[PDB]
Amino acid sequence: MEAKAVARTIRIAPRKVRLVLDLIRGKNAAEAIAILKLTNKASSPVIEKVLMSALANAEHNYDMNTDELVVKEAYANEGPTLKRFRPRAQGRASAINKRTSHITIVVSDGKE
Amino acid sequence: AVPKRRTSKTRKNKRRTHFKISVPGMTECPNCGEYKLSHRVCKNCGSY
Amino acid sequence: MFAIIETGGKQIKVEEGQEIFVEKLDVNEGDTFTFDKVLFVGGDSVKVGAPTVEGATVTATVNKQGRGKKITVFTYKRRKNSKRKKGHRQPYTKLTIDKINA
Amino acid sequence: RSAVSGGGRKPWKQKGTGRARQGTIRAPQWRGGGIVFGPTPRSYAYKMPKKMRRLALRSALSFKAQENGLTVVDAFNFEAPKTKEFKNVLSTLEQPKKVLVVTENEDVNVELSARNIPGVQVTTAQGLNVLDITNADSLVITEAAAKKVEEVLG
Amino acid sequence: PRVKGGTVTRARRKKTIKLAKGYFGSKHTLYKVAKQQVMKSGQYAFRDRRQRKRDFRKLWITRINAAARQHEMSYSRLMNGLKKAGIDINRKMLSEIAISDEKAFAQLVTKAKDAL
Amino acid sequence: MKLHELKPAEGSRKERNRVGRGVATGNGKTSGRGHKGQKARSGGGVRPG
Amino acid sequence: MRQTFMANESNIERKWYVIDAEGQTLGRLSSEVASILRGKNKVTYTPHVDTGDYVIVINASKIEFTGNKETDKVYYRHSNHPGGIKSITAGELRRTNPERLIENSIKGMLPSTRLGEKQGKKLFVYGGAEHPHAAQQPENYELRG
RNA sequence: CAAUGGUAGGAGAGCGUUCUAAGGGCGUUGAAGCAUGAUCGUAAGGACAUGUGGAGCGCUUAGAAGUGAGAAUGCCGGUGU
RNA sequence: AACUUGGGAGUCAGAACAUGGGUGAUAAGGUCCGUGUUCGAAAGGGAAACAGCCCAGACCACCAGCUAAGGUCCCAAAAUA
RNA sequence: CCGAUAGUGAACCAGUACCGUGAGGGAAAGGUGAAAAGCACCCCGGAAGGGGAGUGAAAUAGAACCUGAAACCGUGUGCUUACAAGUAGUCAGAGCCCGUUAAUGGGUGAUGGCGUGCCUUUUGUAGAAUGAACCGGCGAGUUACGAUUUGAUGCAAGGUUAA
Ligand SMILES: [Mg+2]
Ligand SMILES: [Mg+2]
Ligand SMILES: [Mg+2]
Ligand SMILES: [Mg+2]
Repeated sequence: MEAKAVARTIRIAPRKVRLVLDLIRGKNAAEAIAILKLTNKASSPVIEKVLMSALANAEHNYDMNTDELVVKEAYANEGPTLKRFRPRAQGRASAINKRTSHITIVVSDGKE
Repeated sequence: AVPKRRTSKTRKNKRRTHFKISVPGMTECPNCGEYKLSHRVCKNCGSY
Repeated sequence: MFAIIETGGKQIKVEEGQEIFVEKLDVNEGDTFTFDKVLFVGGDSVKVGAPTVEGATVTATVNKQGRGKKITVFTYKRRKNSKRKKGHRQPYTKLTIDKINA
Repeated sequence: RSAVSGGGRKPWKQKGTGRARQGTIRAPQWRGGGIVFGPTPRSYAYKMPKKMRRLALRSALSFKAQENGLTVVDAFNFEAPKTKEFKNVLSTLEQPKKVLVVTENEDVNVELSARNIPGVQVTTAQGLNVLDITNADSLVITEAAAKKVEEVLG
Repeated sequence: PRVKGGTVTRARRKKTIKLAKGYFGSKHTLYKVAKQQVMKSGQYAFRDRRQRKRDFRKLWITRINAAARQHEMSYSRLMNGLKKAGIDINRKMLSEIAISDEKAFAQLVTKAKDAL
Repeated sequence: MKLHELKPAEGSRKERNRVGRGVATGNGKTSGRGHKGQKARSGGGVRPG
Repeated sequence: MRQTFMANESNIERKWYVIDAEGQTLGRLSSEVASILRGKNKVTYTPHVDTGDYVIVINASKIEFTGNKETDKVYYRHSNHPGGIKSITAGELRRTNPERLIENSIKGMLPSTRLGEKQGKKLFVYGGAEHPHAAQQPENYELRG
């Protein structure tokens, strides 16, 4: 009834991916894929990938159909941040936090 | 020219109410049935 | 059928069949407490006791002698390092009226 | 703050930086710094007057003679070390799990026999100590040790 | 023997965070501000447990005053009349008598109007 | 007397006064030394006489 | 917390009342009307809910004034602009827009709380014998002097 | 029957943390921690139940202390705006 | 209550009002003394708000009662006495 | 006596990264499981990841691996909120949901009353005096010897040892 797919430590800031995941929340699988493939943002290819993984998992493990599949819920939360520095002026150094993201998507057949 | 105080979580989430991406202008393609952007050429088929 | 009694340091208006909460008394569970300080018996037959209405008593069964919920007294004075925390629990009684007199 | 490695340089200048004024990286507030007033090597022993030391041995031996825990035995006579036999003796004498056995002078075989019975300590009549009489719930004194302990402690 | 201050600071701070359950924003997740707000709350409560006694007193006054003027008589005269008559009913009990039993309130108003 | 029930002589022992631990003890902030001056400093005070 | 009645909106009944102003001084009418619509004459008064009645004032141009505040008693009002202060005397209000005169004298006698505004909205002042509120069935009310 | 605001400050009684001695106990049939809860005492605080957790830990009396943090433009580490 | 002896202190920046005086200008929320009070170290009611003014000293409840200073047409409890 | 912000600077390739021309200065960093049994195959993906199946007592024990708090970031929602002037609480209270360590119960709160954080320093601070972004850990009257005084305990014209 539910199928899971997760991408961990994706090299995109979670607040940047969340903008895109605020569109495919609760839409149908086909419409969701059409959005991702056409939204011109950076995170979009990495999330489309997760949707295909989720649908493949559903078909191959639960033998449920990929037409009545709505996106039960899809979110993204922080990951193991990488700390770097930028040489700024007058000998001072400022920090740069290269963040990451733990993308999760679950697709459901809307039943029990 | 520096923040005199913190911007609480309430104020933060409030300011970004209008900060969002719009769903693409997508319509279904007449030759293949896959979605395409309106006024653009379908990338799956290559039509109109 | 409707009367007003004076118990502890306060007054209460009562009609038989009700549960009430008053200061602690010295009677035990299940006993009967009778008040002799009645000041007004109203309703269909009104009796305006000057201090009290003479003769009218009010009898009620006693149950659940207990302690109120813990109010936590706290106070402090700023910039003085002075503060005090004390907990308190007033005792009380649950009384149920079962008869009235006139 | 004197025994922690290094820490001799004023970590930054006193004024101008916007930081708190610091003088060593080994000050007590610093991670890795000197301890203020902690443990120091010392002894803990004290002394009491001599007469008071004697009233304490007598008081412990009188508590263990009011509670009926003083069994005077005549002699001991163990001619070779054997533990199973010392357990038989203390059980036939009905002595509690914790007993203190007192010999006259050093009795090697009695000592080697009760070293492993868990709950039994063997002591000479001169080496009687309060902590030992007071832990022991029962005593077993040789008649010769009993006359020696009466002579010394009174 | 060293002793490390674990597992005591935790409980002490948590039983104030929990005691600030339901305060706006950052006042219900931080010890350093939750404690101040709880202190202030205790102070306010200690004052209000006194203020209540007088707020409800004047509530009963307003109700009795409204009730008396329906009988063409003012609160001051009403209370003076009951004092003369010897009646010792609280302001609270007059409030509920006026709300519930109009006939009885009228009757004791007359007994007070006649105690002039 | 048993080693697990012992009692010290009445009034013979007393817990010492720890200083500078909370306001409630009564010696909280200044540790009983007042506010300022030599008396309020470490190794302060004045030589006797 | 024993037994004091508290009015709530399932038991509040509000009535309508017309109070004529022909021959009644501003303050001595406005204070009484404010007491009315506050509900301080309801034996079932409650401070935290809007008990109290509706009020209509019909004439509102036959107001008289004591002393000579016909020319004095100037009302001021500011527009939050620099030097944005202009003023008007009481007589000019009484001849031009007399409804506002009474509607502003009474609302000054109520609190500024939210209940204050919702109570002041229970007032309808008209400047001439006729009122357009006959459907709410109003009852003449006399003033206790 | 009387007394009980309180700062510098004096006096007294106590609550808690680690360790030790002894006694008596609890623990894979689930310890310590952690989280939740509408529980108990005058306070410092003490329990109980349910989850996670996968091995130690309470209680009584008495001893010792690296024993209690919210501020030092404190130090270290995380994470904000 | 007071005094004596002994153990432990903190205090040596005061403030405003009223009243007797100096100084200044019968100036100052001035300054220096004397004599109260209060604040300091004092919450509560009044003075719109307002450490020092007026009234009054908070052990902890209570949806009881009486009053002081201030008050009683509305904001806002009490006299449109 | 310390149990990884402790105890050596260093429990771990440490006087090592690193810093400085050099004297010198100097870190951070332990913990899968009993056993490596360290995940055969299948599925999406270029891969990183993942989802099944299997190993194991346990895999939110999967190698960054025991427990896994708070700050902080999200996803749901029960109750609220778009005429209002708010040191954010308290006190009074309708409406709406829920039901316990069953006790005169829990969550939210229309609307009214009262109400300018905390510390330090001051005669006096809501102060626009100072101090703290926030969480966590660490972080300050101790010890040795001697003097004085009080309590306690010996025993007393005697008491007492030091090496
Ligand atoms: Mg450069
Ligand atoms: Mg400030
Ligand atoms: Mg400011
Ligand atoms: Mg600052």
